[PDB]
Amino acid sequence: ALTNAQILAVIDSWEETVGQFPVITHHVPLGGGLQGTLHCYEIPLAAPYGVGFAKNGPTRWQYKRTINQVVHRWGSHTVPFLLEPDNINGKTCTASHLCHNTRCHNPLHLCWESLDDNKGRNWCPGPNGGCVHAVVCLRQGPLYGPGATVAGPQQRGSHFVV
Amino acid sequence: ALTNAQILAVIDSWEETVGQFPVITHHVPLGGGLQGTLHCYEIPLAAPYGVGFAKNGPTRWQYKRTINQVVHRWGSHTVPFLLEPDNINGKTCTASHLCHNTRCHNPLHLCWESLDDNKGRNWCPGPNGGCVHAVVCLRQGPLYGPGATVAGPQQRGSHFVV
DNA sequence: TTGACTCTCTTAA
DNA sequence: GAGAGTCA
DNA sequence: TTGACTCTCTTAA
DNA sequence: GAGAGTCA
Ligand SMILES: [Mg+2]
Ligand SMILES: [Mg+2]
Ligand SMILES: [Zn+2]
Ligand SMILES: [Zn+2]
Ligand SMILES: [Zn+2]
Ligand SMILES: [Zn+2]
Repeated sequence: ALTNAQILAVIDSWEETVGQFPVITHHVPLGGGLQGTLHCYEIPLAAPYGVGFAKNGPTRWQYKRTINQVVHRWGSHTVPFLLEPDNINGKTCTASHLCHNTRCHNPLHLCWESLDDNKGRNWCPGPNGGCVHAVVCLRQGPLYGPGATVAGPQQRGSHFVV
Repeated sequence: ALTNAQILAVIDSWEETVGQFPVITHHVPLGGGLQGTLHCYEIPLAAPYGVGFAKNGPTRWQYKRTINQVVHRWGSHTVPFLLEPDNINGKTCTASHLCHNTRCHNPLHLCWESLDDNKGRNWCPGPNGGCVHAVVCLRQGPLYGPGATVAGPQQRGSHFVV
């Protein structure tokens, strides 16, 4: 809604409902050959999802609340950050999953940062493998690794230098 | 269609033209506090770009050659890799700039890999900062660093546990 | 055969 | 990663 | 009011 | 990060 008290009330009912999502334990790589344990509060795969929740995409959901007879709606992972600036350096703030588990709505697994910072975590070495993120990663990104490059830098002639 | 010999001729004419693009010397971070030097062969900001080159987008260009009366066209950074597999692990191969300079067409600054591998380089610590890419980075990714997270994981109540 | 424009599409966040 | 509309 | 669906859009590779 | 069309 508009007031601070109204925003807090939305965050509180959101936390309460998400707090009832089935909790799944996920064992994850932390980097440095170590492994950790995360507890994700996962939104159901099909309706009903929970009071105020509806799916707008294969892995997109929205939280809806009627305040003064007028309905307000937000991306499902954005609610915890309603009181924070919605941009940083002219870039939109986005819900970033430290657990890299889209269905998870655990606010302890979420941060609010630019889409670039958000995507970048996919390749982070992890909390025990060299992560330098100021708001630290909970695990090594799923895409961290040597890659699978088909062909590297090369030239046929002698017109170029590195 | 085009024989291997014909493709080689296209790569050679491409190298010849790009070789004449302004060569710009850039001082870049390599990771681990070290600075390096990269020499980029940059396509002009406006027409004419060079023989065979035309702009199809703000920072997208194509290379075109007519052989035996049939017109052939390729993404401008894809020519060096015309004789390589065009997919890997079921993913389309894409032109990845080891120099992170879009206008650059120096083949010694390009590699051929999946879009995920491609993007991930934006956050790499660099060849002197811990890069683990099998086809090593030439520099530290422009987006590597602490990031600028606005708000971290948090909860108002006690419904959650990490 | 070529140059200089036009257009829409792909991926995963 | 987001926005909003259509029905019941 | 609340739920369960539908659509298209943004970003930067 | 891409493929393809128009026009002279
Ligand atoms: Mg994410
Ligand atoms: Mg790139
Ligand atoms: Zn989680
Ligand atoms: Zn990290
Ligand atoms: Zn370059
Ligand atoms: Zn690297």
